[PDB]
Amino acid sequence: KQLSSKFGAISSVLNDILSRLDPPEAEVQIDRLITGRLQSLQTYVTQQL
Amino acid sequence: RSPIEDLLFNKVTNGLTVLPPL
Amino acid sequence: SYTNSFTRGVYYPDKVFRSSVLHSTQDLFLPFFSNVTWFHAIPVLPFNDGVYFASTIIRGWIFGTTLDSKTQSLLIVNNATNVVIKVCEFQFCNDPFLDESEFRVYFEYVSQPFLKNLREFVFKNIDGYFKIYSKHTPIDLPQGFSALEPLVDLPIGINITRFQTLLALHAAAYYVGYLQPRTFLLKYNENGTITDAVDCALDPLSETKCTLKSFTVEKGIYQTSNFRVQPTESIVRFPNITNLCPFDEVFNATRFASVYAWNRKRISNCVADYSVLYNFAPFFAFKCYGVSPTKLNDLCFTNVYADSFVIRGNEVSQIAPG
Amino acid sequence: LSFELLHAPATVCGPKKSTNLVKNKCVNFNFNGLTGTGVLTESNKKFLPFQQFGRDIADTTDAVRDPQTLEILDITPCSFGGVSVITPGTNTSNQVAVLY
Amino acid sequence: LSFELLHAPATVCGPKKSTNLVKNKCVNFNFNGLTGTGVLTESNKKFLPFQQFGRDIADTTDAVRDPQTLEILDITPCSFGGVSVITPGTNTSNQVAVLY
Repeated sequence: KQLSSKFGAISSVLNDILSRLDPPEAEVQIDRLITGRLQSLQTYVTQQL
Repeated sequence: RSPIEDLLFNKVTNGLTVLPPL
Repeated sequence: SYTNSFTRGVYYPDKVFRSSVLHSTQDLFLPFFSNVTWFHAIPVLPFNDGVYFASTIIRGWIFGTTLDSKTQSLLIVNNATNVVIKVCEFQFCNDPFLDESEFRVYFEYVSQPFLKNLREFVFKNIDGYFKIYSKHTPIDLPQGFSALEPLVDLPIGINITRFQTLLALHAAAYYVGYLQPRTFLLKYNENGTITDAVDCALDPLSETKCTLKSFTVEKGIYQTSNFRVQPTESIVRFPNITNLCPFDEVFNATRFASVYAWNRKRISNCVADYSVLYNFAPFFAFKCYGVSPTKLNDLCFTNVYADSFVIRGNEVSQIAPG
Repeated sequence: LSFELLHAPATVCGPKKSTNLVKNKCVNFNFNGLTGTGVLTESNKKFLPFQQFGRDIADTTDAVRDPQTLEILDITPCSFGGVSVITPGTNTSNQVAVLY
Repeated sequence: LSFELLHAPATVCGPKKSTNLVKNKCVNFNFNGLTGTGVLTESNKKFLPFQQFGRDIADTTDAVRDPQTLEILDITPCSFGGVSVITPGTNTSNQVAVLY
């Protein structure tokens, strides 16, 4: 269910973001999405451990 | 040391500091 | 005539030194067990990545983009004294050849000549540079492993599109290989020499060696990568609607509105044509947030909002989020 | 130019040429700006005559009604997984076994 | 003087000054754009003519070759470590012991 979260970005669907935005801005948008989903994955890994 | 424990010991082989055991 | 290259084509990625460790790099390297275009001509080859050269007499290299005087081009001529590297808008013949006192082909750099042995040369073009790699190993390609020591760099800045080699007139044969971007795994020795390498997209034993960063692997089960099937084609489908959305009406108008009473035009149930934006007038700033002002013909959405007003010059930057 | 990507039937965008459908050969696709990777096939789902696209549990795409011809299509990711190498010791043999 | 930018890789750079040699004392050195802190000691390693500087397992700079002289210089950081206090209760005594 964390995939549908926007994480403060433009939209949750990654392909639409990558097909709508130039890499320079898309750099910070992908950066926000990776750090949010990485925090979620770290929390999941910690709870599973 | 005993030969068995000596053999076992011989078999088993910034900013980060490793404290030695007491 | 085709000839498979067993294990050759390994060069140092940088000038960094490592001793008896394992390092993984992601550069334009030559994959193992691949055919190279062996030639016995006594033409011209297009270039994308890799001018990997190997021969066992021959001399001369011609580079450039279109091989004319319209753009810059590179020339290399080797003889017994030195090596000349002249870049200019030099005109080239279709099948040039040397003699060795006259030029029958029609900034400078002079260094040591690059001279049965096997002359192996690896060329690369990235970051506006020109890296030269060479190693002379004495001896079909011989069975063995050796590295390619680098050389001086030639800063040019132009693109390279298609190259051509010369002939020697006193005839010979040479290997031509091409590079692909992938990941390797080099093993430095105790003295800083490459003695072995393993691939990462080959036979999955090599993939296990790639993902475990070791040569000797013990028995068991290892997970290396995914098994996502690569797509074979692209499928795109759009509705059978062609109405040519009123962008000429919201751009080519006499008077739009004021700024305190801006209009709100709603455009929907049609297909956009954003190529007419650049055909109207040159833009002032045209900076964009959230959307690309280049890739606006692949996404699709609904319910645009167009508002028009006028700004007195120095406050266009005030028209922005917040 | 104000844009919005709400979960609504999409209408306005640029022109791209349509491509014929494929079956059981999974590729990457795109419909009403809802592009993605998956294979398409006929589905047994029934749609009321006001809906354009369906969803599922994971808030992803399951069914798309193509406006070319009023029919029902299915959106499903194709075969995927992790690959594993079943191998013996290095100084024992060279042949390996690949498990999907 | 006319300057053109954002068109070619930079090759006309300004002049860069140089300093004197140091030995057996950690300093904030800078060798050909590579900055760091560590001592400068004589190295027993052997390099190749195309090698500029070395590295280790920990992805840190270990050996630096100066362009002025062909001999190489090792890099070892300053003597760093925690400091601990060894004390009795304040109601009993007042003296302390310093542990490095």
